[PDB]
Formats: sequence, structure tokens, C-alpha cells
Amino acid sequence: DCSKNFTSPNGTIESPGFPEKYPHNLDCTFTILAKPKMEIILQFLIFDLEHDCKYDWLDIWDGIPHVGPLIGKYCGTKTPSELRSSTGILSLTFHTDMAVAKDGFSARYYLVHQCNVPLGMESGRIANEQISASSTYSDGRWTPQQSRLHGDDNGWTPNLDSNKEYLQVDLRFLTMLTAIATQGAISRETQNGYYVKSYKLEVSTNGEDWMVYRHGKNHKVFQANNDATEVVLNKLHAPLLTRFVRIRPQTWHSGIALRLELFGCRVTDAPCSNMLGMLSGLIADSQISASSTQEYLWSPSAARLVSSRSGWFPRIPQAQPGEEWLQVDLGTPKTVKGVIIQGARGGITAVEARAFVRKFKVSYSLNGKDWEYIQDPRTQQPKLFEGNMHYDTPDIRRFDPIPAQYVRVYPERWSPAGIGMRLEVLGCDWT
Ligand SMILES: [Ca+2]
Repeated sequence: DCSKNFTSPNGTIESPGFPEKYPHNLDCTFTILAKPKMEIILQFLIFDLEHDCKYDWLDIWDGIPHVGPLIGKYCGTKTPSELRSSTGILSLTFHTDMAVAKDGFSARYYLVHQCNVPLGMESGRIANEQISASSTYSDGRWTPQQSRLHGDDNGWTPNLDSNKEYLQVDLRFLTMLTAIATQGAISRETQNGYYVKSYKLEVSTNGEDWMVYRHGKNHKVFQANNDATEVVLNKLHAPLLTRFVRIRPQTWHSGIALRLELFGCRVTDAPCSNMLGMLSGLIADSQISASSTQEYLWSPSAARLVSSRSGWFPRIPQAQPGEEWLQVDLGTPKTVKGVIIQGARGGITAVEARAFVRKFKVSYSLNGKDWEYIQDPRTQQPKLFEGNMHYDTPDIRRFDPIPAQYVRVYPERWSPAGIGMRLEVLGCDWT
């Protein structure tokens, strides 16, 4: 048996037989488990796999393998970037085929103890490998890794200065973003000052479905710099739950040069705000159910925040308000303090094709049989929660804490395509 679990405060994870070459025909699962308020830190020391990772690979998973999100798939000679997870579970599945073996890998994991924290551009906590761009200037002197705030060596500049370029950051885990700070840059070679004067923001949970950030009807244009040295910070009028962030310059002085910091926090930094297992897969399929489901090709995993490639859809998605529900059995009683609601993906090129919930109700139960709705203190009736404005970008909706083993989300309003929904529940231990 290849597979292993790791619970000790500090440890080693490695390819079978390391430092010998790795065996053929392997499929191993390495899982690190941590109790709450503990951060998992994973650092690679050696990495060397056969090289598109079509043959041999190491997949890293934000939870359970093939259930929770894929953080990345790695092969070849380039060691994975360091990972810091606050999910409570980090998994690795190492796959090898019938021929060709290399040295493999060796890694170490550690278990260690206002949403306004810098996310790591200036600290280096955002690794070089997490930063990329649509293009870069042809001399190699204005690279994406030169886009860190207060960097002493130029900045990021694209191949050609237009409004179709972007600096991209992969935060690896779903993270709250609350502000962006930018600078221009002064040429060490020439003394010319270059800066971006305005930008747009584009975000995704998965790298494939993107949302340009709006203020009202229209795309938000953030005003940026007025010199090549001073930091201009913009606070987002509405904070964002995201993984991938793109900064997309719209205007500049003399040319696009960019230095950047991102500000925010973890979902769990708020009290009683642990993700209870839909995203990760610690809530099993058997614990997920609905009033109705699409008649063919339904798996309960379709309902899972972020990891699902589609969504829950009732049997007739153009339903009756308050009749359809998605239920989560948390497995044991909990204190529940919110949900994260998301739209349905798959099929995006057509705006009217996008299925998402715009308004909803919540009920909860310890019985599984007797249900109470969450109340509006004003109208003395079931509270109508705001849903999503987009099919990928999720929205956290907190409420006054409640004791529950079961939670139901009842779609009330929804996009023209009908009800489509992915979900997570937020809370902590019952007390
Ligand atoms: Ca092989």
C-alpha cells in the first residue's frame, strides 16, 4: 500500500524509495490533516519527474483527491512553489506509468499557528511561480517577477503597450481581496519614469471563468498612478472572494510599468468562519441532497463550491420560488454563521446561457425533520438574502449564528437561464 496520512506537527513526504529512482505503475495518496486554526505549510526540497504531464505527475489538491479543487499538476524538473493552506486538509496524489523513472521528490510539511493584510507581493509569500503575464518586454528586464511593490529593479512591462495586456497572480487558494496598491517604475538604465494611470480588474475561481470587476452597470476603472514612485491604494467598494487576479492596464504615462501589492485575508480569519466541507470533500456525496435534481447525469458533487464543473440544477430550473432547495448535512451539529453561494458553470460565451441564483432563503435543522427559516428582524419573516451577479464569482452571506446539522438554501430569484448553484456552508463547532 503506497498511500499515507500525516497528522504529526512536522514531517517528511517523499516518493517511494527516495533517494532511489521511483517505481513504475504507482498511484499513491499522501494526505496531511490539521485541526482548526492550524496552517499547513508544504515546501519541496527535491523534485524530478518524467516530462503536458501526460505520463508521470504529482497533483496537489485543496482537500480530497478528485473531489476538492486541483491546486496544480506538476512533472518535469521544476520544483513546486511553496503552499500554505488553511483548509485543514492538503492532499498529494503521485502517479507513475509503465516506463521511465527519475529521482522523484522529497517534501516537508509543518503545522503552525480586519481584512487588510498584504497577500505577499512585497513579502515574497506570493512565490515567483504564482506571478505571470499576457506578455513581457522583449529584453527580459521588465519581467512579471519584477512587479512586487517597492521592487528596486524596474517593473512589469508587456511586449507592446496596449489595453489588452495583464499581470496575473495565482493565489492558489480561494482568498478575500479587499484592495490593490500600484506603483510605476523608473528605468535604472535611462531614468525615464513610466506608470499606469488606470486599470481594470479581472478575477476567477478556476483560471477559466473570468469576471471583469464592475461598479454598477459598467466595468470599474480604478484610477492609478500620477508618478513613477508613489504608491496609490484603491479599496474595493465590494470585496471579492477569488483565486486568480488580473490587473489590466487601460491608460499609462510614456508606457506600461507596474509594481503591485494585493490586500485581503483568509475566509477563516473571521471568527467561526471555517468552510465546512463542500469545497474540500470532507462533506461526502451522501450528505448532499435536493428537492429535485436533473434526471440524467447528476452527481451530488456537482453542487460543490468551486470544485464542481457544473452545478446543482433542479429538474425544471425555471421553478416556482421557494419550492426548490439544496440541502447540506454537516455530519454533526455545528454553529453555522453563513453560506458561500456560487452560480453554475459549463456550456462561457453566451450571457443568457448563464445560470445563477440572485435571491434566496435559508432554513436549518438539528432534527433533519423540523425546519426553521432565518428571520428578517424588520419584516418578521424569512430573510431574503442577496445572491450572485455572475456565474463563477462566489459571494459570502453571513447571518446571526444558529445551531444546525442541516442547512437548506431555497432559490427565490434567478438569471434568465434558471436556477444553477454551487455551495459551501461556514461555521464552527456547536456550543
Ligand atoms: Ca514513467
